[PDB]
Amino acid sequence: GFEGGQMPLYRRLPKFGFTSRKAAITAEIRLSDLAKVEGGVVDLNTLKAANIIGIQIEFAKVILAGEVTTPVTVRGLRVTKGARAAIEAAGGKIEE
Amino acid sequence: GIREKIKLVSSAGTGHFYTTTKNKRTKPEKLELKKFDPVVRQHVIYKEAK
Amino acid sequence: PKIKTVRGAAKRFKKTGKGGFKHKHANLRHILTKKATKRKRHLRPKAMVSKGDLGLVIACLPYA
Amino acid sequence: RNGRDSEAKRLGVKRFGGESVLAGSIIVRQRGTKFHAGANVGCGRDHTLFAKADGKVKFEVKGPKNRKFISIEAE
RNA sequence: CUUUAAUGUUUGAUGUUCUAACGUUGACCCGUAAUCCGGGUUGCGGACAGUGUCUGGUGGGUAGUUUGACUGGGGCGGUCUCCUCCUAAAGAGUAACGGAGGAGCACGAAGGUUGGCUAAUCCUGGUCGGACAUCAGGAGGUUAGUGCAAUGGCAUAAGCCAGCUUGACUGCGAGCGUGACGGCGCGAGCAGGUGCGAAAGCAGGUCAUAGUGAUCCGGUGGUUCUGAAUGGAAGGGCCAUC
RNA sequence: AAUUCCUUGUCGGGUAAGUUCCGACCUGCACGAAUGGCGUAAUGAUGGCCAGGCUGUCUCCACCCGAGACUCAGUGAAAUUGAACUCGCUGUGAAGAUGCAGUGUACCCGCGGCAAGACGGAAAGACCCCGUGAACCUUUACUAUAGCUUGACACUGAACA
RNA sequence: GUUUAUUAAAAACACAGCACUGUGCAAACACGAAAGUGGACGUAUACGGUGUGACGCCUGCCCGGUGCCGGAAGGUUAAU
RNA sequence: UGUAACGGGGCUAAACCAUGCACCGAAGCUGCGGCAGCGACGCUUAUGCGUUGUUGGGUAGGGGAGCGUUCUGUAAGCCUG
RNA sequence: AGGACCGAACCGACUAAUGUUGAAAAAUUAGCGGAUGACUUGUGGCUGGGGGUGAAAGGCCAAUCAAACCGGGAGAUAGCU
RNA sequence: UUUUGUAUAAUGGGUCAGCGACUUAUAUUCUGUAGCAAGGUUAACCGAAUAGGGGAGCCGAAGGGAAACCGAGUCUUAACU
RNA sequence: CCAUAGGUUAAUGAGGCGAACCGGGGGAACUGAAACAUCUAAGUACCCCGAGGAAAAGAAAUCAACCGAGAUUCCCCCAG
Repeated sequence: GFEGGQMPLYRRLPKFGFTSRKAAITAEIRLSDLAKVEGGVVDLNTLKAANIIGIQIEFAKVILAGEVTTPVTVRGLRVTKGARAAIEAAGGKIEE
Repeated sequence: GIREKIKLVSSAGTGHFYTTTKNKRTKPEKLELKKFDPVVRQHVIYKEAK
Repeated sequence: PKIKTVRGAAKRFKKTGKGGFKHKHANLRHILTKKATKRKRHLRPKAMVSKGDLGLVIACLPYA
Repeated sequence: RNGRDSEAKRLGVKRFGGESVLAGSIIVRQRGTKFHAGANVGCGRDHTLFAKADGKVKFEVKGPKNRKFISIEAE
């Protein structure tokens, strides 16, 4: 990033934002998993135990990203709208 | 040049201000303009020629 | 070694969904009462880094 | 005592006759109203003439002063 | 409570006096057959001087450095950003220490709209009144005017006068122009709220093109968006802005 | 005038003839009183000018004596060097030709000698410019700092007004 | 007399002499983180610094600038 | 410095002008032979040819394909008094 | 008597010529200055690198001096050749 | 070799012979190729030790937003043709 | 004056060398920032003291986070 002496692009443009601290401990669970949890019950542990979120993770969310089949009981995780419909449509149960 | 910068503050409870420039010397009177307040969403009187 | 990020570039560009980089527009920090509101309103949303400059940005940001 | 000039402003006719335009397209960026606005053409604040409807650019000469209008034929 | 009077008491300030800390490159004694040093006696000075940390001043004594580019070699002079015309070869662009000029603002009306109006100059007549101040008539045609250069515009006036006003709005924006980029410009239309007009409509500043300065750092107002155990807060972000 | 640009100022002395020299004038571009002014006997491997003597300095060189130079015997370097079968002129040409073009001249090879050319040899031009090079030097450049200096606290107390 | 050893011996440096200024002795000043040492086993007729440079006749005016010396009233002024 | 302003000899045409027909003239074009690249195309299909068209000056530079050297495995093999 | 005079040793170095791949990384030859003094010399000692020493030239400090030599940082850096 | 341009009278080289200059490590990106594939892969280490364990982790399958948050959507905005 | 300082003798120990590693006391600059001063280089080079076969550190006035872990040291992640 040296343009001759002209003020470089990364230094003539302003800086924005901040880093959250909390987005580093949120996660994002698909529906392709949660057939992988060994139990048919989904909490933060039961996902950590299945090597699927990570140990530092405190918050998780159950995004519609494809094809849940078995009846799964989701516990204590936020679930999106479309994926609430997809978990409840394929048997399933969501309590919080 | 000589022409200063002022804040037209809103007469409603908001902090919203327009900003502009006034010749302080020739027009020492305050400047009242019924401008638009987007927090109230209504045309309110604005005051404060700084 | 491991490649160091040009650190003040990470504060200014952010990666998008298809590899492009977004950035905040210049010219909207101070001297502002002289500018039309049409300028300022068109400088608030964030913008993509153009074709010319992606080389530089990718060089400065090798992990993002 | 000399040695200065401004930057060239890139005026002139951007879309010529018969050239198909979208709405919003600038036709003649110019300085006074050398070319006047005709049918489906607007005149901007700096006398920029822009296509207000889609179609084809039509340069004409109208009126008692022989002014040079720019219409747009609906197309 | 205000204001004062005596006593006791509680503390600071200043000056004189004192011996007890420290100084002694005064004398004598001892370690010691030694002009160092230490110890002892004594004299003088004495809370000073001196040294430590903190702090203002001075400080080429010393150190680290800086001291632009263009340039018909360099220096000297001039220039460096922006606007207008010409060069510029009838699209755009186009250079030279080529030829000429300007800007670094102004304006709450000189902006918006509605209604109206039309200049310069010359001739003739007419109190003071004059080559030229007002009046009336004629010729004339925009040779005028346009807040400030020049060019292009302007009568449907973009020029001139009056009424009401704040659209010199807020969020957006199909589409374009223009730049290597940063950026800059034009924009019908959509939503909210407004002004003028009977209405069609017009209004997101000014006839247009100059009137300017990235980022960082930081200041002020708003918004729990964040807020390192937790509740706040500090700080940060975002919006406005200096 | 160690100072005077104009300037070889002007006048005078010396000379046949004197931009220098001596004396004077003063219109001192731009002397001047301890960064001393003006005089000054003696001194000076000091600067400038004049004269006597003396002379090969010179007119203008000549001869001689020695040491090399030259020849023979012995020993035996050096810088330089892309390769060479290494001429003149006129022109062309990266613009000053042994090598190109045209032409002229020239059997092959040495020895003594001269130095016009080989943009000859020696030394990555010392001048000039450039480098966001260096070094030392300066200062009322910038920033520091040693030193000097100021006050507070410490070491550091009493007894009376 | 001295000087550029190795292109400059000079009008330059030095000098006796003059002046200004500092210095009261544990002197100023210098070398030294300090101790100490030189100044000097000296004491203002001495010592240090600076300029001028035998001798003769002399050394004129300017204190606004920069420095130095002196003053303490007022303004501004650090740590605390 | 030497003719020294046609390259030279030399030319009164071997100069100039006009017309015309010849011929010379290059690594240009053609003929014959060979090699290589990129297309197209019927097979061959993992590619070669009856083909076929066309291309092949090259600096900075980019792309493709190779030769040699020394060392390790194949190699207690294979050459070698 | 004398930083007195002339002049050898002794100290120096003013001029010229030679030398300049030297006899010599500063000399030789012919003249030249001082030569009882601020002289000269032997032996030992002391002062050291932003430091010494300097009758001052930026001179001298081991043929090196506008900052010695050796070793190290160190393959400094070199938009230049 | 450097150049707009060198027989150049611009640079370099007396000649020969030997040595003499794009490397190595670790990250990141793209191309080729190989394995596996909505999955790929382990590092340190244990070690019958180039095996096998070791999935801690990294990369990918989900984005938008400064962030909370939302999520095949999201941000802007009171709301978006 | 008592006594301390001092003196004499005896016993035990030390002293010096050594390549790297280790702890501590001091501590640059070239360089990079396309100049340079904050910054970098870098607590590196170097100097000095000390010790051992290793040294150092070390047994929570430590994290964590309303769950828990349990001294120090080293390696791979975390994570450029």
